[PDB]
Amino acid sequence: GLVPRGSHMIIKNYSYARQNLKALMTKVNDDSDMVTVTSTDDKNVVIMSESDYNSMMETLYLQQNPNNAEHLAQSIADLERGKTITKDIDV
Amino acid sequence: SGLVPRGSHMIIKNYSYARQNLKALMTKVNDDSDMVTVTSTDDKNVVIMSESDYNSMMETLYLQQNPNNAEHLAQSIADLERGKTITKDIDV
Amino acid sequence: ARLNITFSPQAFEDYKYFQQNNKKMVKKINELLKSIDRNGALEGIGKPEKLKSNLTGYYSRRINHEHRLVYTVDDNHIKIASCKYHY
Amino acid sequence: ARLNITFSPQAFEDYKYFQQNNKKMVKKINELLKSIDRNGALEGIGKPEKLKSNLTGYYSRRINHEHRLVYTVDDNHIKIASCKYHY
Repeated sequence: GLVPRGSHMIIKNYSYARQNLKALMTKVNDDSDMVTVTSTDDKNVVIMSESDYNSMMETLYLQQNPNNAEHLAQSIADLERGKTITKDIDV
Repeated sequence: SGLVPRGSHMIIKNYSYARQNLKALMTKVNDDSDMVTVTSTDDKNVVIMSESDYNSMMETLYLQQNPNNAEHLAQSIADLERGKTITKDIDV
Repeated sequence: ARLNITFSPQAFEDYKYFQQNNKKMVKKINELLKSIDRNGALEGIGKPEKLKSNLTGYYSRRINHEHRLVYTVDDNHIKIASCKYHY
Repeated sequence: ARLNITFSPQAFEDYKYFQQNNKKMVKKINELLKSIDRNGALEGIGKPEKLKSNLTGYYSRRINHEHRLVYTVDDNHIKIASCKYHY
């Protein structure tokens, strides 16, 4: 399966996950790992930190329009290359 | 107001509820395309989704993350919808 | 086994390219199409998955670790949006 | 008041657009920038989130339901990649 960069997928079965649910919630939050909980009937789930979920949906939202995706790519490439505008602004 | 894929609904439950009803929640996210945010006293919360929806999200991300591939897909799906297509018998 | 397939213009160009220059890939694609025909859009080889966002209504199967067959099924007819990753 | 900000070319054009035509939006952006300055990249208003994929190293904050402030922080200096959604 596919996994975000810097993340690792952990596989656990259901009895285990329900016994150790709090420990798994800490694990995915602390180490940005994700847990596939397996079911005898293959009705499995993936558990991720709320932060990683929000990150994935935010990344999706920004990248999903090819024109916005290109605007972000070019702008981050500009910033890394010093191709920038520096302005003092007041709040 | 968090984000949620089309046709999905986010449900919020707390840790005690979720640990008692884990199996029912695993069924719910699989049957109805819903997702469950499980809260904790210390806000170290999680989101539970079906493995299928997970794979769908990562597959969608993979295909869309290169603007050129995303444009190729968008153009191609537009072509297919408008009948600007090539139909061929292929031996399989 | 004759199989009537509808291609997008760009997917056809890539299929034709694979036909001439990468036989193992056209073979794999043809196997995925056979599996879609017999088993339905969400069953068989290639790890079928539903796509979301603006790809809603389409599916992907793995040609290999890199390339995806992106397709849909309309009145029992297979339509191919893509069969090669574009950069 | 004074806060030194590094814009990308396109982010700056959009910032200047908002300046002439949408002062509601420039005010919000400026408040987000002040919050990043005081609280750090991941704390404060706008629901800060880390971005993934090719946006790794950058963050998002909400200007409104539609537009995002996409930014990063380098040796305590804020850099803006985007402040308006491009269609």
